[PDB]
Amino acid sequence: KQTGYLTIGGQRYQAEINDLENLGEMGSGTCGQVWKMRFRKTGHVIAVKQMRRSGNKEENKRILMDLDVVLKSHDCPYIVQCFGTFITNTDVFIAMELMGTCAEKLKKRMQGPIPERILGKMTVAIVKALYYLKEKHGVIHRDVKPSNILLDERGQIKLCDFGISGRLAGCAAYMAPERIDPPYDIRADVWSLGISLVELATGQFPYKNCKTDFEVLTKVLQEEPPLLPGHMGFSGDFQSFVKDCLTKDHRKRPKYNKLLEHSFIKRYETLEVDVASWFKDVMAKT
Ligand SMILES: *CCC(=O)N1CCC[C@@H](n2nc(-c3cnc4[nH]ccc4c3)c3c(N)ncnc32)C1
Repeated sequence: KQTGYLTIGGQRYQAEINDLENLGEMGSGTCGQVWKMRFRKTGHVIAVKQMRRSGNKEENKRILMDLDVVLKSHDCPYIVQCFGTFITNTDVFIAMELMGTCAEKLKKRMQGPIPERILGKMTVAIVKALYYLKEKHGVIHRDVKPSNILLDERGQIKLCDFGISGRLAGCAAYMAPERIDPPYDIRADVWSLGISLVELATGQFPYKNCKTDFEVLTKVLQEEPPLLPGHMGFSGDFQSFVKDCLTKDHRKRPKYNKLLEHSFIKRYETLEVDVASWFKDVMAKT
């Protein structure tokens, strides 16, 4: 409702675009251009997305859509938080908390499987964020995948990027069977979450031998659901949870309310996992 303000933590600072120094771009254009910037008044370093008024019409619709969800989700601790906005005659700047890395780049830096104790805390955060979006807003994400799961140096794990979210098409590799072949898609992000967990738990994407998008959709419908390997020491609860996410018939796929009662969730809802120190170790490679 208000622009021209930054609220780092619990402190409000009147701010304009010229009060921030550009520390370079964070390379990708998933939604729009994202800059890493420094608040010269306090020294904090933040992420700012620049939306030009002359930019692509389709791209700007998604950037505003994503901002609409983020502003409404201010009270969800598993969703990324907007720090403020600046509106000029030619651009809109969206300030946001600076996270460390996404789960995709973490897998690339690790060059191998990601431990179960990290994926447990990630599962709890992603399930509760989706559950929050359905219940408090009737919004489904429609694009759950490791590149939209962010982690930071303090160990926080948060969902981001709601540019194609719906209020009741994503990447073909993570699309649920019913999204590919509709009979609805209320339980479709659950399938994407299970595909993402199998990928991070093994370091290998389950459909990695496909050369076109359509071939991936064919293997999703024709093959059995990709299982969690049984000789990597994974606990019975981790295997049981992924099997439930990856039910092929969406009618039999469990609900968010039922998934939040799984023994895999109850375990990591209360366990003390030092994901902050495990993060600093991965970031200190290569
Ligand atoms: C694998 C993750 C990745 O490479 N990303 C693409 C480049 C930018 C990375 N990133 N994006 C944001 C972000 C998300 N949503 C927004 N709405 C308004 C402003 C933003 C910014 C990031 C933040 N906040 N911190 C760290 N990295 C970020 C994702």
